[PDB]
Amino acid sequence: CKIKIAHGTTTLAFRFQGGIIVAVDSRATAGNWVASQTVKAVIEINPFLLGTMAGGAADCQFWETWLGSQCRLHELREKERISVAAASKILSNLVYQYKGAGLSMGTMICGYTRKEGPTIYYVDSDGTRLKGDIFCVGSGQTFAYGVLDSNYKWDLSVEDALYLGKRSILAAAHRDAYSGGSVNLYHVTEDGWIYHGNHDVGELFWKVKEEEGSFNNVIG
Amino acid sequence: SDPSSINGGIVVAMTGKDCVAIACDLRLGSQSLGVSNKFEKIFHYGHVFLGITGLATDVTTLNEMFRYKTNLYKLKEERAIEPETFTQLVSSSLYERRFGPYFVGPVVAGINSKSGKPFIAGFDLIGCIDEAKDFIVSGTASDQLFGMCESLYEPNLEPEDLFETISQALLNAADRDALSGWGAVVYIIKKDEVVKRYLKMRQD
Amino acid sequence: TQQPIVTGTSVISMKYDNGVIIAADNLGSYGSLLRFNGVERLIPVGDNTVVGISGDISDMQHIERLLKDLVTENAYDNPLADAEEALEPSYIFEYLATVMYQRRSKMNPLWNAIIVAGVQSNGDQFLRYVNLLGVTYSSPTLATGFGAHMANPLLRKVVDRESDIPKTTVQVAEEAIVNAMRVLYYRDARSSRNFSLAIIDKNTGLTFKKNLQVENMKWDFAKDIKGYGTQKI
Amino acid sequence: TSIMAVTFKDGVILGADSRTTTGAYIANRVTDKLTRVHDKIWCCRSGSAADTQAIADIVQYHLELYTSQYGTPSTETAASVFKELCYENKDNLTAGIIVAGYDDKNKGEVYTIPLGGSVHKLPYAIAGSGSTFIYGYCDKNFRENMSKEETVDFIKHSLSQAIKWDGSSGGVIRMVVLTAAGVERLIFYPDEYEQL
Amino acid sequence: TSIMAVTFKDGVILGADSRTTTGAYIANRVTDKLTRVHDKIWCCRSGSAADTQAIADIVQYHLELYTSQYGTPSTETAASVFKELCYENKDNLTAGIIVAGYDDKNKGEVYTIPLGGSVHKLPYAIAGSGSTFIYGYCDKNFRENMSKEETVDFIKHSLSQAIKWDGSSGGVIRMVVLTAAGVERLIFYPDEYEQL
Amino acid sequence: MDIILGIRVQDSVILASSKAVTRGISVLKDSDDKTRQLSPHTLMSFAGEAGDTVQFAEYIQANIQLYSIREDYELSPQAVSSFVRQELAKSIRSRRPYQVNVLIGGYDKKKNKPELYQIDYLGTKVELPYGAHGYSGFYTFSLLDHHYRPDMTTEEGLDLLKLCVQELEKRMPMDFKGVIVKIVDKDGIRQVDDF
Amino acid sequence: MDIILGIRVQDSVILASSKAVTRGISVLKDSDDKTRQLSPHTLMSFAGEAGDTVQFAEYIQANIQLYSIREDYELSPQAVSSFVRQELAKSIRSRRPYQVNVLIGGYDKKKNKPELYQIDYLGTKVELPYGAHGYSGFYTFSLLDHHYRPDMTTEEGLDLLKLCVQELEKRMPMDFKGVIVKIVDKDGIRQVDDF
Amino acid sequence: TTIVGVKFNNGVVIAADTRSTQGPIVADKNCAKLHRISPKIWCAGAGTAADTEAVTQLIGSNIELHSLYTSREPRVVSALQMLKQHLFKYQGHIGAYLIVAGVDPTGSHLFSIHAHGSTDVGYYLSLGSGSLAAMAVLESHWKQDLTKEEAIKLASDAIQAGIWNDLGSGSNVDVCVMEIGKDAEYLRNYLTPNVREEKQKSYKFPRGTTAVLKESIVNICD
Amino acid sequence: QFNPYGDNGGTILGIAGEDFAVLAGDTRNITDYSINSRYEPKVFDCGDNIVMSANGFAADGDALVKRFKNSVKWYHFDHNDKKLSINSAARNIQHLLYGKRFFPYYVHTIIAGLDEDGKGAVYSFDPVGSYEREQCRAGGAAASLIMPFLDNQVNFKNQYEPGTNGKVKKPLKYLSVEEVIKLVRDSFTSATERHIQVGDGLEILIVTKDGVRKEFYELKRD
Ligand SMILES: *[C@@](C)(CO)[C@](*)(O)[C@H](CC(C)C)NC(=O)[C@H](Cc1ccccc1)NC(=O)[C@H](CC(C)C)NC(=O)[C@H](CCc1ccccc1)NC(=O)CN1CCOCC1
Ligand SMILES: *[C@@](C)(CO)[C@](*)(O)[C@H](CC(C)C)NC(=O)[C@H](Cc1ccccc1)NC(=O)[C@H](CC(C)C)NC(=O)[C@H](CCc1ccccc1)NC(=O)CN1CCOCC1
Ligand SMILES: *[C@@](C)(CO)[C@](*)(O)[C@H](CC(C)C)NC(=O)[C@H](Cc1ccccc1)NC(=O)[C@H](CC(C)C)NC(=O)[C@H](CCc1ccccc1)NC(=O)CN1CCOCC1
Ligand SMILES: [Cl-]
Ligand SMILES: [Cl-]
Ligand SMILES: [Mg+2]
Ligand SMILES: [Mg+2]
Ligand SMILES: [Mg+2]
Repeated sequence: CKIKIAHGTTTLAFRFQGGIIVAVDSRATAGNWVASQTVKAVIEINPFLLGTMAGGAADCQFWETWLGSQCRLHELREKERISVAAASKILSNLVYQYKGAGLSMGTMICGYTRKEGPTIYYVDSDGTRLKGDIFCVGSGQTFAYGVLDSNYKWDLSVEDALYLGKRSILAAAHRDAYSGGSVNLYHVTEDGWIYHGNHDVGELFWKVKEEEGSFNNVIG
Repeated sequence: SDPSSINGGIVVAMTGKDCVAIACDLRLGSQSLGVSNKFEKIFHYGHVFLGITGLATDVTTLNEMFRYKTNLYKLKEERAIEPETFTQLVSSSLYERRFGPYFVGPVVAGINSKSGKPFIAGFDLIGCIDEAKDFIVSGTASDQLFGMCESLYEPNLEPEDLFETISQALLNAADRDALSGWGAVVYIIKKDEVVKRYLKMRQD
Repeated sequence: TQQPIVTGTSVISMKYDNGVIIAADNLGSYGSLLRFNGVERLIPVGDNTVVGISGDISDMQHIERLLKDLVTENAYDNPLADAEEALEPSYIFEYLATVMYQRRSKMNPLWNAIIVAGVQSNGDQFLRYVNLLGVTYSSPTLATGFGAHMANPLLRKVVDRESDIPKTTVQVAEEAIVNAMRVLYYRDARSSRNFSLAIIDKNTGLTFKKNLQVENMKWDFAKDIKGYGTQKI
Repeated sequence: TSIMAVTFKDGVILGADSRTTTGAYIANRVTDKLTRVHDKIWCCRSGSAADTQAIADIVQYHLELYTSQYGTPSTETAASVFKELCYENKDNLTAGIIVAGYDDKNKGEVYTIPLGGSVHKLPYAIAGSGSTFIYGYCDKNFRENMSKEETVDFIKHSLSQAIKWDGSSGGVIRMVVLTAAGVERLIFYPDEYEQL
Repeated sequence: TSIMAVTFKDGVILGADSRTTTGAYIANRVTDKLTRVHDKIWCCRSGSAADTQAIADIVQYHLELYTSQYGTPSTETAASVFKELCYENKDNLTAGIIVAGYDDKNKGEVYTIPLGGSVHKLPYAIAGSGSTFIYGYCDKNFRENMSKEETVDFIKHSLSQAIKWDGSSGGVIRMVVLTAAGVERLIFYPDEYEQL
Repeated sequence: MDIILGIRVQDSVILASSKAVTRGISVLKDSDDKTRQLSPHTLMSFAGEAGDTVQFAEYIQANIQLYSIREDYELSPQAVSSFVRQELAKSIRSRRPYQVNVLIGGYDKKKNKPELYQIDYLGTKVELPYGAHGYSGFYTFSLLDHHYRPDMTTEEGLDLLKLCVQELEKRMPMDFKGVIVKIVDKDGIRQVDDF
Repeated sequence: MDIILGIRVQDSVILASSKAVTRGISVLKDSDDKTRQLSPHTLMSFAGEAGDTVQFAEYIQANIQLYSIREDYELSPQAVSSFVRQELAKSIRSRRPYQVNVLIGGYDKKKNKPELYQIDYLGTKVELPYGAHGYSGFYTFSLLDHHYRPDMTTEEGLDLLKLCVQELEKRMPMDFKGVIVKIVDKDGIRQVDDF
Repeated sequence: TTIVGVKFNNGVVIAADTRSTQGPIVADKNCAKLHRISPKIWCAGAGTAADTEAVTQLIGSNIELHSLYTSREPRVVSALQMLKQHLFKYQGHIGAYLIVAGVDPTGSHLFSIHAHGSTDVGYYLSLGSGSLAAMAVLESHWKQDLTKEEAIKLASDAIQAGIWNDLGSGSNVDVCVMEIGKDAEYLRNYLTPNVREEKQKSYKFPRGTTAVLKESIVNICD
Repeated sequence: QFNPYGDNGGTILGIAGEDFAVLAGDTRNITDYSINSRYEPKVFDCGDNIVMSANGFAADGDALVKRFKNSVKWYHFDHNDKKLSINSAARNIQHLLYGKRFFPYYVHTIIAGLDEDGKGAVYSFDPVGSYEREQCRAGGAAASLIMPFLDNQVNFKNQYEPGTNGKVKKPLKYLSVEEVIKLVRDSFTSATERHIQVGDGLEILIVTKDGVRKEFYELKRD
């Protein structure tokens, strides 16, 4: 009965020796209808801050671009880049005012500052705000957790970490019906975030299958 | 809790010049969870091909049921059942469960061995026959398949050309449906040879 | 949130070469009870517009008062109130369309379907529909309620597209409207035989016809119909 | 529906409108709601068209079988068969039926059978949605032992008012006259009865 | 309730039964449903007793204040005040009111105001649960420019039938006569009107 | 009843099944064996509605054991799985269906191949290299997609299985009190006592 | 949010609070500290509806810290608990109430006595020797009825607390990923790192 | 659906559109809604597509056995009676809305049957979603003493009204004429006013466009 | 209970070229199974070389377009007649839609035009304001039919180079205005065949640096 609005993206971000990896898929769905495969689920708030999007597309897209405006106003007023904690808490305090109204958001505020170092904050629409090293959020979060947790170590290299993030999204993209399209990679260091490309699952799956020898469930 | 969209899947059938094609995806899931990528939805009894979408337990049950019935048919009739006759058998059997139906969307495809005429047909869950010259579609991406077939299809396609059309119709329809895809199979059917091709498609 | 109490049924209308015709029966139904029989559901605004209203009559009477007040308000500090700055059909419609949508947005709708028929200052025919949801549309023929289902098919046989409008005379157009009103009397359970009809022509102006009746009806064949199947007597 | 049956000096007359509705759409404007269950035992049907037809078909069957074994059935007997069906299947039926018949011994008789399946023998009976609007009129204007022409006028005027006020009633006014003389069908068109 | 107002040669007469019910219990058998909002502007109340009283009290207040500033109000004006209350508060009101008044210029006038809050000016009006049973009777028997005695008989016979068939109507038949002569109250008891 | 897993490797099928039995806010038992031996080379694990699970499992066990005695022959895992599926396929349109999901791990002695069948309460059968029922699959499937190879040994399969249980113990909300692991191969069925 | 316990002994109050944060079928975090320091000698643990818990705890923390600065004085645990109760007592008749249950463990420096207050989301305050919120109480209360003595030491209290956690880990359906234990005494608030 | 029936001088004609829907989607652009119960008794069907086909075939089958049993040509009232009693028994759950027409030794007949089992008699009838569009045309143009050619024209015009104005109906017009003393003529696709225009472009793909993983010859023989 | 929403059907389609962009939409307006109008335009020139359509519930669609047109007007007043760029218009529309997040405009919005480099641009919105630039987008009732065809023909999805063993993809290239209109016309004729709420007429608005041109084509009226 009610209208179907865009929902989605599966996102992960984990902390490690060389900073923070952030990986997301690009699929938006309206029920079983695949609405888009080219959604930007990462918001580039500033050269040192990222925000991941999961749940309601509009809710996430609207309030995280709004969050970016509030972070800009902070550095104008305070002559200093906003802390990840403060940035996340602006968003968490905002959604808490709308608690019960029906906002649907699962976000992760990832970034680096001098005082904090690399920091990840999980923030969702029912007001939960958690600092942590590893988080997977979205409809395919469990599939991402399965691969990520079983292969995660703090002492991963930048190259291996980037791949594990990419591989974890791919795993979820494969199994979760409401995840897919393409993988967007980011690497956050002391110098800021670095974009590591858009990776279409259409080519990436077969490339990973052949090279890695995994995905033996699938007809080669 | 909608039986026809728990497992997911699609089937499409087309006619060509002295040939028919029937194709299906390979996904079997439980709502969002993809479970199997080897679940074929096309079966055949002699030269008559049957594709079935919908609730997977009923897909399996009906295959077993029609194998049962076509085997007894052949023993008593001393000949293979024809597509026109089989179509009627499917309709009878589905309507027998009118008020407790199999949650399926079957599709018959084949060439009549006597006349040589290409034949396709579709059904709703309670057995209503939908005959067509051009194409039949079924499954969770039926809307998508209708749009693809209606634009891509032209009459009297050669087997080699028909393969490209039906494959492109299935693939691009499946890629716009969450519960369909995970592989695909295409049957090209000529008068006395049948080629089966597995398509390469995106696995998300 | 409303429920309509006293209701008016179909309003039908169409364009012709020089203007527009609109019609609506004189009934105020109270559910199945045909309670009020002297109800005028076509309301002229000036000498160039007629608003036909179906649905809730209490809300219709409110809309009457708004239109009446609109004419008064337009005349204020307006030397050209009966000339260049007179109320156009397009002005009157847009006002109602604004109100209807504002009211639906407040979840307190005017439970009506409205058809504003008229002729603009430049001679152009105006015919546009609006309802309780604020939904608007225009067409060579427009009808509400049962009229939409039964009248439109008959009227579209006369004017099927834009190019058929110049080819349709006022005689041919009125004949189709009167016929449509008969068909509605045959088949609409909340309709009456008595109705009003209005013609707005760019040349002859506004002609308002009251107390019309459906006539030339076919009922004779009924005598031959016996039982519901087998019965011969 | 608007239906009625009226006993008079020479027998009984059944009367009905001809409107069948689906919501506000008139599915049939020339319906025949007066139906034969036996030579001189008829009924007026109100409520569900499907139910009343199914019932009337069964009653006709029962009375035909009764006639083959025991000769002509009484009007009371016919009403009892209607009752038995309506009462025992009250949960699944929407049927307001008036049974009217002419015996030579008992003359004109009218039995009305409302939704519950109860039986009520009356001098005259009214039923259907449009009957509500003519309780006052019919009670004031009914007299026993009327003539044929008086009863026809009484039914015509009554159903005219029922039709005028009830949206669920309309079309033609059908009537069926049941006397010793035989069976006579009458019809009256809008142009006549509307301007009464 | 059964209520009605009828215009005639010399003015207008309002009529009503006296029954007030809570379900099937008669809370008051001698109710006065004919109420004064101005010297020669009265109303018949049907629907909720609480709503109709609250409304009539407000209208009386408005017309009293109108009279202090602008002199005697018209019957149309009174009806418009009733309408304004009924229409604007349609969601929270159950009130079917008939407004009837006597001007010297306009003579007898009757405005009926159903649930929606619409206004309908009529020669005569009927309302309340028991009015359904007398649409047929009143339509056939009403004439314009009747005499006082004829109108009293028309109202008495009509409400007698309404009371007879409607369980929600009964008791005495109250009437109020509005003419140039003044205001006259009439009452009629069961022993008289029942056997009409 | 909650977690049941299955992994088919080169020469065996390995079934893992949680030990917890929970009713309300109490873990009534932490050593429950959620499986029955249908035949010497066929094992069925089960999970679902309380009561239905064991009642169904034993009913199937009785039928397969009856067949074995009658014919003096062991039914193939494929044959047993088809029988089980048909019973569930009947059940789903009954007055009160069996709300039971099963995994059937067996070793076909004629083909000399291990076979794992996943059947849900609707009667939806699939042969798989690895399978799971319930919420378990939402973690284990993607994990196995990555780490599973078709030519693995039984020992490699058990390490692969340990990797699944660890992930479940980390991310699952409920305490399922570990798992009982059983191996099905050419030599029959045996239980891993230390897991 | 699920398990929060509290035990008042001779010279201290001990609060234990589960570490798990679970949303859906995923344990998002296993190291969550479900408490806030209201003042140097007053600690509040909390559990309930997601978001509400932390929002409420920090709101109370801000108010008590504001009071401390204004008066240059620490409010007594009894005073803090009464303030907290009144805030919840207001909340329950609001448009959207705080669905938060708290334990307030404090050491009164004027009386030289430890104090434990249990307050539910309705604003139902009780001073207790031992307290718990949620399903935890259905096990721990009867256990403490048996093993608790009023003259116990802090070390005896921690062993008594270990006995509660073990019982919960054995019989609770959900994995709550252990507890963070904190002690409140005359010397203030400190955390037990190895539990 | 839109379906109609019109009586004329020496018989009866029925007609129907050829659209079959599945929600808002047109499933069949040219389905046959005219059903043969017996050689000279035909049936137009609206409603649940499986039900109209199933109920018409079942009664048609029993009518044939009855015709052979009695050594008589079947009557329309027999089909009418058998259909209504069947439908009534199922309390409307069999969603078949039928216009039954034909010629028999008694004469020419036209009836309609609704899902709940109520039958109606008439000279002109219309059922289905586009019955109001059709009935509007019938009420405007029908008269007593129609010829064969006039009745076909009126019937097809009533179907066209449904085709154009009702979204539930479309595509082509099927007609069946049942005249007394003659064989019934079934006019499949009597009108085809909805021909698809030439496409702007051919979408014939270059051979090899589709990526393939495996090929294999399928064995259909024994 | 009163339901403030309704479904007026129809479908819309936006394609972007190298130096142009088209926004097409059928002219049919419906409620339930009735046709309200065969020509009711829902693709509008909003000024500053921005074309817009808000398909779904027409009352909400009209309200939105009306408000955006007004937003363009006030943008000129408040910022010295500055041209509203397509990207700026998109963001503004997001705020219009999200402004009613808790009582949404039941519409799928698409806008088209040229970006600030002169290249073709299409933006699409969900009902509550989430938006995204794309080369291609279908919206409305028949979006599910048309969209996969566009993936195949505009973005060459699932098409590989013949003979390359499905290894080399068909290379992406811009389409000519002639080739795009061919795809639009075929997309709508196909959608008209299989969707009951689509038909009557097709109106295309093409946007180049020169301005906003219009083209109209007949569609099947059944
Ligand atoms: C007057 C009209 C009122 O009493 C008369 O009594 C006549 C009697 C004559 C016709 C025998 N009654 C009707 O016309 C009768 C009114 C009615 C309606 C519903 C229930 C009971 C009585 N009309 C019908 O029976 C029509 C006849 C068909 C259209 C030819 N049938 C329906 O309305 C069917 C019947 C459903 C039903 C309900 C309960 C018991 C038995 C049958 N209803 C529908 O098809 C529903 N329709 C679906 C689409 O949306 C509108 C409603
Ligand atoms: C005839 C009777 C109906 O048309 C008249 O219209 C009169 C009007 C006169 C009195 C002016 N109407 C009534 O007598 C009226 C009937 C009625 C009932 C409910 C809604 C509308 C009309 N009766 C009343 O208003 C009584 C008068 C009291 C006993 C003095 N009031 C009630 O019956 C109250 C009404 C509450 C209410 C409901 C909806 C809208 C407004 C008010 N109801 C009860 O007390 C419920 N009762 C509790 C005990 O169990 C039985 C039900
Ligand atoms: C006009 C066109 C519309 O009324 C005509 O009346 C035609 C009649 C002709 C075709 C005989 N009506 C239909 O085409 C009819 C409309 C309809 C639909 C649904 C219920 C009642 C009436 N269409 C159908 O019957 C289609 C036939 C298809 C094209 C083969 N059937 C369906 O849509 C089935 C309905 C099955 C059904 C079950 C229980 C009660 C009634 C009907 N629906 C589906 O198949 C949808 N669904 C898809 C996934 O698989 C499960 C079912
Ligand atoms: Cl009937
Ligand atoms: Cl009172
Ligand atoms: Mg996927
Ligand atoms: Mg009484
Ligand atoms: Mg149409």
